[PDB]
Amino acid sequence: ASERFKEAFRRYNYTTPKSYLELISLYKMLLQLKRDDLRRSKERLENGIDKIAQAAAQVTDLQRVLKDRTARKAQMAERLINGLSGENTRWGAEIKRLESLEGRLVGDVLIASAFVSYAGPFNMQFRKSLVDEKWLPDIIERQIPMTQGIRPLDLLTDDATKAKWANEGLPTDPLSVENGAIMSNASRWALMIDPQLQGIKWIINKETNNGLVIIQQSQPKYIDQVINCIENGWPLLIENLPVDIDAVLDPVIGKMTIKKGRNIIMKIGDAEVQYDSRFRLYLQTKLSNPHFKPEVAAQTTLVNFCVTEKGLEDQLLALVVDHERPDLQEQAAGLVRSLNEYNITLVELENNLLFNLANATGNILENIELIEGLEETKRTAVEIEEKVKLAKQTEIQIAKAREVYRPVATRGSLTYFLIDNLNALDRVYHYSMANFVFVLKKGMDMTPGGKDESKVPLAERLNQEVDLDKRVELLVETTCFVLIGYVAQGLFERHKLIVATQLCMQILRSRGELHYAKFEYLLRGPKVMGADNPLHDWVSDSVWGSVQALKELDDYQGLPEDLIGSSKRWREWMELERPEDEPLPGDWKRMQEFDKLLLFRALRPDRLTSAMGRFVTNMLGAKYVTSQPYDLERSYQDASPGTPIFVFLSPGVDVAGSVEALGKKL
Amino acid sequence: KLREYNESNAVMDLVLFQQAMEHVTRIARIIDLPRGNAMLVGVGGSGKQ
Amino acid sequence: NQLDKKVDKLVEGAHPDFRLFLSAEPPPSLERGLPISLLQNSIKLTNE
Amino acid sequence: YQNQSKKLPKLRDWPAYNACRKTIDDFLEMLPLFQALTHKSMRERHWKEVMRVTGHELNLAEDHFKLQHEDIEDLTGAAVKEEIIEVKLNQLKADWATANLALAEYKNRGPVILKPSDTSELMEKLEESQMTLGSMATNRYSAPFRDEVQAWSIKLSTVSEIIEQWLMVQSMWQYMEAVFSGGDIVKQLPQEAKRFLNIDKNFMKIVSNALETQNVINTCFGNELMKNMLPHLHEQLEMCQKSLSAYL
Repeated sequence: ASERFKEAFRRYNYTTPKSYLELISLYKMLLQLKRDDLRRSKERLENGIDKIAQAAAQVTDLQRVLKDRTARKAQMAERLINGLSGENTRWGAEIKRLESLEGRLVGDVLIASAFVSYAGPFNMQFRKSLVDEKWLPDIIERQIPMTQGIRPLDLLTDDATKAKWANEGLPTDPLSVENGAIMSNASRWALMIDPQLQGIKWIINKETNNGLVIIQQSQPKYIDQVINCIENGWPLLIENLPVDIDAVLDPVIGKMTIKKGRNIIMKIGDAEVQYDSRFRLYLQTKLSNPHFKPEVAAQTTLVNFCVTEKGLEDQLLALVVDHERPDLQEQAAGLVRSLNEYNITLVELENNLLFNLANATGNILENIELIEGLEETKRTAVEIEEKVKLAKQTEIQIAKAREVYRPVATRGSLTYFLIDNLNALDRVYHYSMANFVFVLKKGMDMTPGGKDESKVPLAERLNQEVDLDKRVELLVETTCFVLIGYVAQGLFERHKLIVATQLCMQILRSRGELHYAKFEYLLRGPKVMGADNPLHDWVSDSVWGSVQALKELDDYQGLPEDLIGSSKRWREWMELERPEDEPLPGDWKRMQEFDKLLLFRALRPDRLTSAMGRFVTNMLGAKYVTSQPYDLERSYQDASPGTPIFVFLSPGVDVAGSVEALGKKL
Repeated sequence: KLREYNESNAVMDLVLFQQAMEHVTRIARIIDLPRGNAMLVGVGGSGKQ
Repeated sequence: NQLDKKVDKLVEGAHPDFRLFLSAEPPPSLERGLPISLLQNSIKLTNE
Repeated sequence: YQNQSKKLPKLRDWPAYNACRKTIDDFLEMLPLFQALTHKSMRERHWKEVMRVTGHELNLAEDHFKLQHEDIEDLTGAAVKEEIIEVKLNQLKADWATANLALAEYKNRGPVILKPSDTSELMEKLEESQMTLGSMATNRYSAPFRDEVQAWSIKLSTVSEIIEQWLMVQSMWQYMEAVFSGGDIVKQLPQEAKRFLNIDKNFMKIVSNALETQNVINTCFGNELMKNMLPHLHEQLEMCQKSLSAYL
């Protein structure tokens, strides 16, 4: 896996014994802990069994002795015995759950151990391919007892726990929740490759009030505040440790060498005298691609958090879903974190009936607090029953809405990934991902076709169709439209068509592709040695070679046939004639139906540029390179103060007086 | 005498697997050599120490 | 950094009638200049 | 049946004889239950049947006979139709998992080229099955299977069209191969002859991505045949032959 990864993605993993020993450590941890947990669960029902048995024996003694007052005695006896049964039922039932889990423990914890131990350094695809297609099959082969509908993601954390986590800023893709469970059970705590702040977000919203000592490797006091967190258990936050190479932290935080690992420490201690670490460290690497030595990487762990296409798609898809389906969202959110008291109520009223039993200790038809404590304990079962199924159907609606907005959100996400990589060119375009998503909310939310507001400076909006399908196929466009608009607010008309060209290219690459044959032609220079076949005002001598090269293309090889055929018009064309609506007559452009790009690339530059403009406007409306109206109020006070107002200045223009009047206008 | 190198310099642990002892025996040959540079070429983090 | 480091909280705590206005000629786009985080989070304008 | 078989010779007063009528009442609706427990009906459809036949006594996943035993017959008919379309899709998916190729070696250098196979078999096995798919689309009971039909139908159509375009490429590539086999075929336009090497290499790569891809669907979907180099080689085929005729 490391091999085909590294020779797929330049990021480098180095294996060691200490990893295999680490897996031993982690598995032994989890197995023994879960065994203790199930143990400390089991006692409850067990104990009450004995008193139930004794009380039932005593009442049966009553009836065997019996062979009007007796009738009422009997009625209390009936309700009592039925209640005692109905209680001890779920008692033994839960205990047998506990032992079934006990049986599955070995294999299930094996899968979870391997999963959460080494799934971190690889992509979702590698993670799935490794686990579900090698080791789960291998656990089928050797057949260690384990349940096969296994999600080890739901083996370090719970939907309530993850619900808080996402509420504390954990992103919604499987990647983020997986990594969150990972650091919730990390033991060499993994280096968190987060060049987008989102892991830092979940940490700071979730893991700060303990006293989050955030600090970087820039001082010798850094060791001393490590001792402070040792003496204080503080979460020390590292920000991009791999900005250097340093040689003191490995004893400090490395958990140096493992054989079977039953011996990890996470906090303050008593026999600890070296004072290396007595606190649970946090790290945040803002570098997307670190590198470390095989020795160096050997002593600590690593986990992915670089935003990808699907991850960003999922975050923003969740945003649009709960933005347009907030109701089932809040139903789910309330129930998932109210189930705690729902369960506590029934188990504790059961406990009250149990202590009513503890007060019996010698009377049954006379310790009648049992009947009272029995009835409510009975119908406290009703509380939890409908919650689970409503949760499941709500999750069904969530998956439904996920896929419904998946095309729309995927197009918008695509366009984001575009502008992300487009930021490689610098000052013509630099916005924040926050500013981005704000434009996104502008496109989905203030979408006067998402609402009924026809009284807007947005008539492209439906303005009358709040209906959700019109909203689908409107807001899908409104997002990307306001995107390219406010992007253009910092763009030059010199490059807006550059933007348009690759926008159309990547849109078709989403819904197909222009092949590396066609597209690599479109890039690499269009010329081979000249062809004397074009003669000679048909085609220029350099264009002779251009045509000759283009006569190899399966979409373009038929060219000299066309030359000999309509020699008249092709002589006409490259004799510097410029029709532009139908520059060349579409006869060959239906004899080719070419990809809108490659023909003039061999032939005609000016009509090529006009054709790029026309084609883009066909896809994207006429408004692409059409310049920005130099606003004063809206595109500035539509946004927040927290996004300050700045301007790029062309030579010989000032908005300072315009800023003043703008003030005086408002 | 496992404890005796389990009480030795900063370990880069490998407890007994066959190949390890075969390497160790090669070196135990090699150590009795002037300039006895047994250059244990391999990956760090594994067993050399 | 000596103004934006303040911005990152102050304009987020700013009284909601605060309109701060900045203006700069952009130097050459790879010659020595301005960090990105400056205009990642500010409103912009082109002029011709 | 054994229980009833001995009530046949007995006959006395009707208030006693009521057991005969109730016993025979059991059988008449037993056969719909016979079909209902034939696993061919998937239990969600049977679950709706429970919702309809007032068999709510079986809302539990456990269906004991005290709970197990007009509207029943028609729903069992729909379950039978379920079974029928299940059968219709079974051999299709199985046999098209068993898709396989046939590559007759060409004379020089023995490259195994697909010409016992691009015979009408690999197209018509797709096409008659596609008419079957269209029929079950017009059969009211492929409704779940309709989307398997969509995915398959698209795969089959693509594969057939790929076979067609590939065989045209192969045919004219053979012709130029049978023209540019070597030697004096190069003494006038090495321009054309230089591409012959790499395009023969391309034919070899296709021979490969048919050899390892021993499923017709996944040969057409095979490596680099989900890559439209076939049009490029097709243009190479068409371009050189007209110049050859010109020199002729």
